[PDB]
This record gives sequence, structure tokens and C-alpha cells, in this order.
Amino acid sequence: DKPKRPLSAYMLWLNSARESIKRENPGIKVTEVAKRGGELWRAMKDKSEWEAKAAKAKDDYDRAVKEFEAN
Amino acid sequence: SDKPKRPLSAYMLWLNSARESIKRENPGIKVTEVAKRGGELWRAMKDKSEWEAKAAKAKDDYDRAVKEFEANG
DNA sequence: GCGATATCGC
DNA sequence: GCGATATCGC
Ligand code: NA
Repeated sequence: DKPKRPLSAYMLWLNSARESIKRENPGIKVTEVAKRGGELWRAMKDKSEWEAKAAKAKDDYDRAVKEFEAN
Repeated sequence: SDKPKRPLSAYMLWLNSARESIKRENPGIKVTEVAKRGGELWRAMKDKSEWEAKAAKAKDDYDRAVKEFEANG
């Protein structure tokens, strides 16, 4: 099993912000959540927390890649 | 990424076999809804025994598969 | 990961 | 507790 690609900083945030978006948009569609998630993401000026996490997730992915390639 | 895949539970064997059925009975049903629906059918199923035997047999093939894999140590 | 259900302890 | 096990976009 080849490692799945790492979660992006965008997706890391979205996972954490999905209930919030749904609370503020009752009955909202998965498709519309994505569009909304993008509005909030483009608006969020300080993405440091998510960029920091995506950075480590990248490192983890790299290590899983290392382990998958050599044995 | 080479050892035997863990054997499937009675519920997963049933769902895998019923998925396409559930999907055609609810056109467009999403996977999360197929799962939701799976839980419903499973909690209500009168007799799981056939599914449990299949799960038990999958476990046996698995335990066997694991002995072969660890046979040379 | 998560959403959506449900087991099992390589 | 959680990832694996199925599924499968996001
Ligand atoms: Na249950």
C-alpha cells in the first residue's frame, strides 16, 4: 500500500471547520460547503496554524514514503 | 504492505455484499448514506448467523494465512 | 483524517 | 482509542 498523499493545510482546516460551516448554513450541501469553505479559506489571512500542521503531515508522509520504498 | 489483510467482520462482509443492492434501491445514495443505511439493516436483521459463519471462516483462512507467512519465522 | 455504519486487537 | 476493513469524494 503506497502512502496516501498528506492532508493539505486547506483540508486540515476544513475538517476542523466543517461543523461550523454547517451550523452557519443550515441544510447546506456538500458542494456548497466546499464553496463556503473556500470563501473562509481565502479570507483567512493568518493560516499559520494549518500551514504548520500540513508541514508536519508532509514530514510524516515523507517518512511513510521512505518506509514504503525500501522494504 | 505484504502480510495478510485482516479478515472482515460479519457486518462488513454483509455490507460489501449488499452495497450495490442498497445503491440501486436508492439512486444517487452517497457512501455515508450507504453506511447509515447499512447500520439500519444490520441493527434490524433477524438472523446474522450466516454472516457470522462467513466471518468465522474468513478468520480461519486469515489465521492460516498468518501461520504460512510466519512459517519461516 | 472525515463523514457514515460496525468489529477486532499483526 | 484508533486504524484497518469497505466505500469514495473532499
Ligand atoms: Na450497532
